[PDB]
Amino acid sequence: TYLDAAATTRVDQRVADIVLHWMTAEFGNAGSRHEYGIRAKRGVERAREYLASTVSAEPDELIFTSGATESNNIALLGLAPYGERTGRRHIITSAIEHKAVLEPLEHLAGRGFEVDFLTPGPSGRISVEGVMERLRPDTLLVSLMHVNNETGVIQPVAELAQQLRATPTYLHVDAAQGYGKVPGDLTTPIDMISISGHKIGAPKGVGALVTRRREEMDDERVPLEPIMFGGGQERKLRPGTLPVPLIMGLAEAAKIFEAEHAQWQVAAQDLRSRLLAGLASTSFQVNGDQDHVVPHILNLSFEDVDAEAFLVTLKDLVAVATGSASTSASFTPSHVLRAMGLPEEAASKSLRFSWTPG
Repeated sequence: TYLDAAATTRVDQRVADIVLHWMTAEFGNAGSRHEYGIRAKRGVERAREYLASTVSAEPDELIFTSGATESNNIALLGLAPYGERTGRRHIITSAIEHKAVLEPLEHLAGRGFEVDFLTPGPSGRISVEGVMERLRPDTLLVSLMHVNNETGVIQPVAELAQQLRATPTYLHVDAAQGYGKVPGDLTTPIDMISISGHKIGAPKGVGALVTRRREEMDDERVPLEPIMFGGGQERKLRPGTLPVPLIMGLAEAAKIFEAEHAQWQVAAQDLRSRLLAGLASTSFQVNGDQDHVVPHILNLSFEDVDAEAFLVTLKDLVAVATGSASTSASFTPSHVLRAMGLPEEAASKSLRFSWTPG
């Protein structure tokens, strides 16, 4: 017996409700300022513990942030002073990273760090060998995204974690596009994991950063230093106050994703197959290794596609996805496909297309 209605389309109704409940509690006459304070504290700690558990981490190994952007900066710039102190100034990353990994690292490159920006080539997938080949005794950090946001191509962060964990080098993973979608990979001993709320259907303005302890090293978490100051919040790593409703929204989005992953997987792949079959006779071209890809992101090159044909098929793609999912379309910044070995004319002619089942 189902008695509910299906109002919200860009955010699951259960996520919306929890957010709303917490906001009205924050705004309303829900007890007194004190009584809500107790409630909000316990709620945040419940969220922290549940979220940490989805990556096999202890509650004290996770902080909340204002987004994966802030998580990435905290993780990467936060390691710079330790790097200067121990003479570990070599960083390895990929040239296909999101700007919230690229830019902090380009900032460090201008401050005396040596940063290697590895190019994956046409597969769009960094290889383990490619990283391990560049590994040095004084390599501070490897940063590798879990899933490329433009192409959906899954990186081998789980394999790398097993190898880097046995070294003094830290691994950071920007999992904004991987969290929830490839859960198994993030239970591996990756040192730092950045998580984005809105990527898994939570409100914008909230994220998380996992910082794992290493048992051998007395019992230290990553030796991060703060980039902001003023308050004890989030183990001093993120001072100020985050909005409690959004944090609780993040935890609910995660919980839905963990529980309904199989359903999401099937519906996303089912739509993928139908979209691909529509694209088969069009001379759009698929970018990235399709053996290593999240089911819900497709990157298409329209280099050989004339303008009128472009418009027709985009209509047909949206229409195929209708009543099954909501869709997104965006031009891909040329740098990502140039890092994948594409010539200029093609690298600036790509469309990112993704869908979220309803």
